[PDB]
Amino acid sequence: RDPASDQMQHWKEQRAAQKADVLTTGAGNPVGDKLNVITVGPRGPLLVQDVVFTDEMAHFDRERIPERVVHAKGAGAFGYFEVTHDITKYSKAKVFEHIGKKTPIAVRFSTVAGESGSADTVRDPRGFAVKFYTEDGNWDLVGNNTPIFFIRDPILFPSFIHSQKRNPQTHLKDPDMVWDFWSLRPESLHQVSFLFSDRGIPDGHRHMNGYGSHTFKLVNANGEAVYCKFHYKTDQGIKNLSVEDAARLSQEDPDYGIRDLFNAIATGKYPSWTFYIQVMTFNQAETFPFNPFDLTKVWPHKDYPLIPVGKLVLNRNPVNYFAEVEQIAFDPSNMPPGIEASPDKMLQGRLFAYPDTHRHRLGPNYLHIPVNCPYRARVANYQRDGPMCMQDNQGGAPNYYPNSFGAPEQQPSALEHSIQYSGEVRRFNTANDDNVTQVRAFYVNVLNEEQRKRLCENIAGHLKDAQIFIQKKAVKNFTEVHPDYGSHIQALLDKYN
Amino acid sequence: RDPASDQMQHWKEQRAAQKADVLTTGAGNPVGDKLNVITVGPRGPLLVQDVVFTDEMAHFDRERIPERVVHAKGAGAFGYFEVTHDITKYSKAKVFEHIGKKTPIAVRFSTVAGESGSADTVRDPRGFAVKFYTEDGNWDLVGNNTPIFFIRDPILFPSFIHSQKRNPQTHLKDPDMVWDFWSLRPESLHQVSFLFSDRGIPDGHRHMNGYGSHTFKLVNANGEAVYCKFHYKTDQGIKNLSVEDAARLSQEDPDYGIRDLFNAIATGKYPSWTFYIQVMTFNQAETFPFNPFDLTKVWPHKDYPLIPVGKLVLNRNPVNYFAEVEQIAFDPSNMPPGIEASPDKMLQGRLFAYPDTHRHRLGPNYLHIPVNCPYRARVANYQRDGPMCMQDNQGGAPNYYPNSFGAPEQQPSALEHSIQYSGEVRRFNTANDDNVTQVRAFYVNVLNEEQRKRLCENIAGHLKDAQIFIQKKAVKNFTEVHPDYGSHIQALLDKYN
Amino acid sequence: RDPASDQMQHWKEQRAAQKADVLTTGAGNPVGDKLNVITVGPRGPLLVQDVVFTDEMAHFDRERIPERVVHAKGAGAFGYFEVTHDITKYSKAKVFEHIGKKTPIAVRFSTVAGESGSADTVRDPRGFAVKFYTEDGNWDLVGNNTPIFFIRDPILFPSFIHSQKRNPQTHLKDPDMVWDFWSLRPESLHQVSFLFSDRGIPDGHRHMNGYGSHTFKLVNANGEAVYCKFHYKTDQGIKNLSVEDAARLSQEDPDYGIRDLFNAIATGKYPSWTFYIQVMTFNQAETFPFNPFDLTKVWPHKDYPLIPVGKLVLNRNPVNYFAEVEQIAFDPSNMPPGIEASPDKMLQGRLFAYPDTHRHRLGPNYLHIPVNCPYRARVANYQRDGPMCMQDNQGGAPNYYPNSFGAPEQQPSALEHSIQYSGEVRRFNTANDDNVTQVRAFYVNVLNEEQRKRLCENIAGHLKDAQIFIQKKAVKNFTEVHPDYGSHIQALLDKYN
Amino acid sequence: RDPASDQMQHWKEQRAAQKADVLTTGAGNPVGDKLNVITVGPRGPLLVQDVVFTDEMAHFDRERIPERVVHAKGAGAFGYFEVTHDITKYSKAKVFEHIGKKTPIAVRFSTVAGESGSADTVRDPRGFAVKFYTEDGNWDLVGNNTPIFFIRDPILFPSFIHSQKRNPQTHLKDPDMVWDFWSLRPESLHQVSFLFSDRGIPDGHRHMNGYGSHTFKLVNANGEAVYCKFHYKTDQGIKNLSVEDAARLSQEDPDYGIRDLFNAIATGKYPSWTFYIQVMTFNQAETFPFNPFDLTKVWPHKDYPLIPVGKLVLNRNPVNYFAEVEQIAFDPSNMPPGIEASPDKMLQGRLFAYPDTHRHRLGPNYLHIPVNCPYRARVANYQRDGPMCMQDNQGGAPNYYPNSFGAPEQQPSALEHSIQYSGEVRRFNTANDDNVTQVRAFYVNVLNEEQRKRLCENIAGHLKDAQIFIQKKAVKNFTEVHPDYGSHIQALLDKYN
Ligand code: HEM
Ligand SMILES: [C-]#N
Ligand SMILES: [C-]#N
Ligand SMILES: [C-]#N
Ligand SMILES: [C-]#N
Repeated sequence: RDPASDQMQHWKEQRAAQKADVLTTGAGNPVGDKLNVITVGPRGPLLVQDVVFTDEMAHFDRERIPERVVHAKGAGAFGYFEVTHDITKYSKAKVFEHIGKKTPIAVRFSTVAGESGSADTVRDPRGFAVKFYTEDGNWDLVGNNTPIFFIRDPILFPSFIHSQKRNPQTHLKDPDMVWDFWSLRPESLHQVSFLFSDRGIPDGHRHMNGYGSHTFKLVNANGEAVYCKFHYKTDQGIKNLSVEDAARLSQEDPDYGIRDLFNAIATGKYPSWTFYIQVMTFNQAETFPFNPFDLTKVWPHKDYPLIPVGKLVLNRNPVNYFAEVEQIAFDPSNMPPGIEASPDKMLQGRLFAYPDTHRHRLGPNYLHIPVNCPYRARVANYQRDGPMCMQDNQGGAPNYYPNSFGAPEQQPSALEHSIQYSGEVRRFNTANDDNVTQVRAFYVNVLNEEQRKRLCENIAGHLKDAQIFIQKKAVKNFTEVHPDYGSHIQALLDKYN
Repeated sequence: RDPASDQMQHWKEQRAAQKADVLTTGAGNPVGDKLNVITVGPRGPLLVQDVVFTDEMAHFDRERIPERVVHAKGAGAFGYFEVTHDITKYSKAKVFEHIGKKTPIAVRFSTVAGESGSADTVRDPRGFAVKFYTEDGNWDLVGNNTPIFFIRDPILFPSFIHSQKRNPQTHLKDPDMVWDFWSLRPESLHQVSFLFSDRGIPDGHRHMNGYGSHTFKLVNANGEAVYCKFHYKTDQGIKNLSVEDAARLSQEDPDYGIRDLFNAIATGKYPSWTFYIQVMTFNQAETFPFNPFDLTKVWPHKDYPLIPVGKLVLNRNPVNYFAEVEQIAFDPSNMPPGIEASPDKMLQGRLFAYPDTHRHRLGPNYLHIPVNCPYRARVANYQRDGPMCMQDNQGGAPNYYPNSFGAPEQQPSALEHSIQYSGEVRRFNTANDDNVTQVRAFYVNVLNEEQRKRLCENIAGHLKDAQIFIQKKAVKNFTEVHPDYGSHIQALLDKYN
Repeated sequence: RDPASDQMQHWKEQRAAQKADVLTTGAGNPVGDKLNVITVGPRGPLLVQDVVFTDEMAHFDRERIPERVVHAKGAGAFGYFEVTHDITKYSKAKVFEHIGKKTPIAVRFSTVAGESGSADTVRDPRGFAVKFYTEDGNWDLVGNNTPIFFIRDPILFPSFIHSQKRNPQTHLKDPDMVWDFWSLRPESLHQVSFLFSDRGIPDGHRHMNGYGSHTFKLVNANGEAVYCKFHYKTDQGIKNLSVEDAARLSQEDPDYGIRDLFNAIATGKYPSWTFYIQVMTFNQAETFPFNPFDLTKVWPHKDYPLIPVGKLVLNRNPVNYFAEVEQIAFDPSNMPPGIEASPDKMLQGRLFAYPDTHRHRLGPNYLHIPVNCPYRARVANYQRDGPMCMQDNQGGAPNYYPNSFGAPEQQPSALEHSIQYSGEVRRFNTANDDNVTQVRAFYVNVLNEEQRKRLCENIAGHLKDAQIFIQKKAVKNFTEVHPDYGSHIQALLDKYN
Repeated sequence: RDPASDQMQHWKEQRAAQKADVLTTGAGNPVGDKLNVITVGPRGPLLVQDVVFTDEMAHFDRERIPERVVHAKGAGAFGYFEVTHDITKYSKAKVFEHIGKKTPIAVRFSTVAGESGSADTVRDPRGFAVKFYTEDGNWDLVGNNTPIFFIRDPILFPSFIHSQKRNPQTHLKDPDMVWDFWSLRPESLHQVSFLFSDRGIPDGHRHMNGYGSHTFKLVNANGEAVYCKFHYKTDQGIKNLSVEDAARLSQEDPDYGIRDLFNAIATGKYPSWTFYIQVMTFNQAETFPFNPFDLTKVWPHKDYPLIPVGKLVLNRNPVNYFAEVEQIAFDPSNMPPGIEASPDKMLQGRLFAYPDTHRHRLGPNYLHIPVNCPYRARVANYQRDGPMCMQDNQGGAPNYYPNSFGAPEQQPSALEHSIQYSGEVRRFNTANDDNVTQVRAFYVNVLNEEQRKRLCENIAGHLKDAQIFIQKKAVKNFTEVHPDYGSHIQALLDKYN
């Protein structure tokens, strides 16, 4: 059958004509019989001296680690990134230093709300995280299949996520939670419109785009800086699943995305993406009609054309999912010299969040895990110990900086870019920033009559289950975007009710 | 709508005019604005001094804990156990001390192989664990919806579960794994047959029975003991779901069981099970045709009649699923005086696995979690400290035993019952015990022509995706149970191929 | 004997009449014999059935939790804080609202470098953390027995602590590490001088002062803010131990401080401190001869007189040390309305560090631990789940903000004080800020001749073990503080060598 | 000076020619300035953008792991084991296959009661754990500097340890707890006599002996078995410290043992031990005057002569203490083919506790830690996943046993030795086995008058602080050993009181 199915068969064949290895305990002690336990008499009790049993059972009892708080359901692959164009004028990052340069990458695709045993083919954003193992350390471009997001302030994220998951008492999905939050926070209108459009359910991972979403900052050798947006378009072309097909598949194969990806790579059909960037000078950001750092807004291509950079290619499957995919950790704060963060509140928050959640999910020394190790760089610092320290722990090197004993030294050229900001240090309300303009353009221009029909149907089909006062609020927001938008949805709601 | 859907609504209503509480941090400090972060200027960077943000974010980052290694997907409810008959001549356990006595209980139903985000209506045995909060500590009767199991030795459990879960490399369900194991371990025939019958997909948790499965031991007031089986028949009657219906619902409502149960209880339709026990004297155990402790065998009702004991009633929904259901922990080892283990190898292994995995999943002091607390009993011992020690840690009471300072004392009446055992201390092979006899009785008499047909197309439907050599090995086992069994399955496989 | 020694006797006596409790397992099951394990025959192997054994052993195996990264060895006590003067013109904090108002407090004293099994009477600063359980949440004033510190930038803290602890290879205290860091980092000159003076080794915890050290911000009801310093003078008078005595006691009774404190409280000698604050207006913060936020500087009493506020009284010993002292956690970030942080880089780093380390050392829900619970406030928010969720997890309350269902609301009045900061966002070097002026005043104006002699003797006695080149740089720094300071030390160094 | 002190200087010198390494974050990103944090202006608050700070600070915050519940304070070293004599007639273990065969070993010496920052030179037994990295996996001989122990049943261990540690309320050493336990459990007399003798405080780890203590079982190539005791005498000779000197050193240098070992190895003075065994046939096991599996009994050399086997040599110091020593784990259950446990109840309990405590202290995958990995063996089994899985996690190999795909197979020649038993599975009382005979031989025949005098002074010196009723009971037991033993002690107690 397919490569995925033949996993064990192929493993067996690669062993060809050779006796199996000796079965041992965790401590390497050979096992004489791992099929029966030690008892006193054929029908007597179990003995504690049956260490083979305890050793195995105890490990079995510890196999699970907390799933990701979000994006728990996913798939992974490996490959490389190749520079096809010269953008050193914008960024001095080693990853882009010269055309033709190849850097190893690790990627993980995923949904968002569903837990580990949920279906792939469901409406939801799609995680598209890329780990670049550069000479200047790891660069994690933790993106999604959408250029924007539901909210513009990180302090609402925990709440947004809660509204998207299970009811605290019933443990069931709750449309009142979903829509009460969205209707109360109309800034989500942009991404909500994108979510309920055709692209809400990509036909697998290979048929969707990737985006850094946030506005990032690039710094060149001269210490000059510009802002940018990262884009990685699918070379396999955009392709989506119909509501009917997605539902059928969620039932027939909940792991459609995993299977698809594995089999494609296994058969030589390596998926690739064309990497681009949008650039905006500091002067332009000052004149941009919206907040250039507002995650609910996009940079119009007409005004900010896509500048080609390279290719993203996935040509290697994982050998052990848990070890290579479940344990992989992407930190947006993982940016090498030449790439920095912008003042986007959402990104700013993610700077803290990811490393934090990883220390809990994987452990303090989660960077020691092979797949997370920045193996194309030499990690040298004054960090020591911590649980599960699986390396030399930097031997006997002086553990304090500064020191007169030859220990690692800071590298001045790697110093960050400095800007002067003005205004008081407080909480600035962004609830009232433009929440409808770009959405209108999306509804009218980016979509056609046919697409606007499905959009409204998808939305009404879910919103119909929220209480009436919530439907009204939601529709009020939609109407604000465009009369036809709100009225079409209400018309459908009317029939459901 | 249904009560489940109206969870938030009712909660709101249950707070009439009552003013909303003040939103505070974890440390209880009031929050002035939890809707915007602190930045330097309207479009400046995030500040560390915004502890409101990190306080909330850090917790969000740590919401997840490892799901159960098995039976991860489930539902929970509470109620009580009431004694209707007098079995004090068999067991002195306080929970049975007198007719009419009620003991608070906690229950959790679940599937087995699927992770946290999987569907309820899938072919899989069903967990049915009952926790009795007695005065002699908690009594955990961790049962299933079947009186038997797939294997008879605990050292094969980890391997079995592995074969039921995802392929190590692809992270996909693997039929070669499932059938290679079962075909290699024919003792599984009995429970496999039950699994692939109509009983494999119950119509929710209320329409299935519960069993302790294992043979346990009861001790009366005179010190005499007998072996027993626990049974709890559904008073709502046995009802199953068809393969089509189950498949449909798995997509329409992956949380069918949680919903059904919550709603039944929320509408006053409290589900109940009649509690029975089977009794086998030590003498009868000598003559029983098979190993009375072999978990793949049942005690024929004809020879061992069900003795009514009481009722299990579920009249209360959990208020917070995570705290009351996700965190609940059942240990088969939790048995009060009057109820003891039997030499069943599988039960013996479970005496270790449960609290062991619990110390990992929940933590060292998992018994401190409210839902796991033996609240109807006074916990007094010499155990101290441990992570997250939420209690007075037993104050300044002497922490060693024995002691001359009045600390807790062991009670002679709590001494366990002794059984004489003799023979060699070694691993006795049980792979060759009877694997077909009882199975044949089920295929031939418990099932009719119509059911046998479904059983075979259910098996063949899954087995067909396994390699031919595995198919043949499987059919041979079935042929040994009954020529018709094997030949009917082979016939369906042939057309599938 | 002393009350501490008679702990068990008094406990035994408090139960005079009373029959001893039943010894149970963790789940509350009575134990018949907890003095003998279950074996097959008198000289047979141990059986897994012995859950009594396993249950207890498993908990003993998990008694230990990581000690504090710094300040590991300590002592705790409880009492109250009583307002004696009116400072509402400076702060609106409820803890200060009315003269005579009492607020329960928890306190923990400690050394810094030594691990849990180290001696109390050693040269090292002393921790003096105070937890105020207020109606506006807990307020943690995590101070030391000194008004200043060794460094003025938090990013150097880990290295500093490293240099103060064990050598990474030898696990031995390393004077080369100690002095290389200090000589390379002359900001330490001020605190080093305090450290090696007579107050380096207080005669117990009751004879030392307490300081908030950092500059903090106070806000009154009108929104006006001022900077401040917190001081808590010992009412028992300052009393130190001679180098000779401290050494003898470190051997005779490593737990001198714990014992002293316990007996003092046990015998009615309740220690108290007089609470004061120094105030500096934003206007005065401009003219100050030094950086008012530099932790290596103090505010001269002449220019900023101590203003009396209240009393700190300790009148209750811990009932269980582990539960109330080892598990206690103080977070400088725990500040209620009316009390805020200043731009002191050091304080700013601690804002993150404490809660971070607590989630590791204790666990994600450490605030659930009784002693850490802000029990005089109603914790109401949108944070849920996490390991060891010991409270009702806020039941079924809507878990997302904002919401239309009545869940907790933010109270605007608690908003923080906003200030306009000017300058570029970058790393500003502060290594060269005045490192001697105040140090010289201390040497010349605060101490007398015999005190200067001891200071030098103490410094030289420890410095003499560092390499000559380190001794030179160290002496060069002291000489810059005052020519007679450096020469005196050099003279002593000369003979020890 | 000494090698230990010159640790850093030597490290620097080794790096003679070489630019220092580039200072990086955990992710391997070069750091431009790790001496100043990012703030808004020279006197502004800290920014979240400073991931350099958070990265380092967060790891510092997690440096600590739980100390060993017992034997927390210790020292480690490495070397080898060389077989000098042929004992293959008794055991088939590969570690003994031929004369001259060397196996790498890892050793850790330690005290027992004291925590991490406690002193080395104090009365307490000494841990002498030896890890042998054999081809048949790791063999852990977790010994002590004594052939016997305080108790004979593992269920009293938690309590014993509790009495030896700190009072639960005061957190102080409690002689009432110490002696109440010992006086109530007279079986401790034998080891208490050893502990309070001159060997109670050995001069460093090199001048003490080591013993496996328990009775173990050896099996040869043709399944014949005999019982044995492991002995390893110091080739540096027995050397102890006087009470006065031990007290002084505990103040002058708490890390005395650590320093002694390091410098000794650093200067080429490699400490060695001569390894022997005592052999008792199954028939002699019947004739032995006492229970040969009683931990409080020794095998008289006259009847069971020491049989030379090999040498233990420590020639390598740790490079990183935390990594090689603090994280090292010894499990008595780690026994390769040829060496097995005996029915010694204490040993049977240790079979469980150790792997168990390690899963808590280090982590589920603690065997993956370099110093714990059985590197001279091919670990092949069916164990997968778990926190911090730092290897290939065995790749895509079939994860279930049995299978038809060439995965690891059990090896029939590695089956344990089977013995016949007969008796009730119950708790047999051993509290009344002989508790004085061998102790008398020690007091009378082994010690001379000086030593008995010192022994009594040592006991009384500590015992005098317990309550008289405890003193009397303790003396009664000593009197049961010998009239002179009790009278001499009583005479001293009279004086102290
Ligand atoms: C920027 C530098 C600092 C950092 C990063 C820092 C970090 C820490 C950490 C991580 C702990 C252990 C906390 C626990 O596990 O409970 C600790 C404890 C402590 N620190 Fe700091 N600290 C710093 C500066 C100071 C200063 C300047 C003071 C006093 C004003 C101070 C006083 C204390 C005290 C008293 C404790 C012990 C609390 C207890 O008894 O539980 N620290 N510190
Ligand atoms: C992130 N989701
Ligand atoms: C159990 N499963
Ligand atoms: C804090 N030290
Ligand atoms: C063992 N200690």
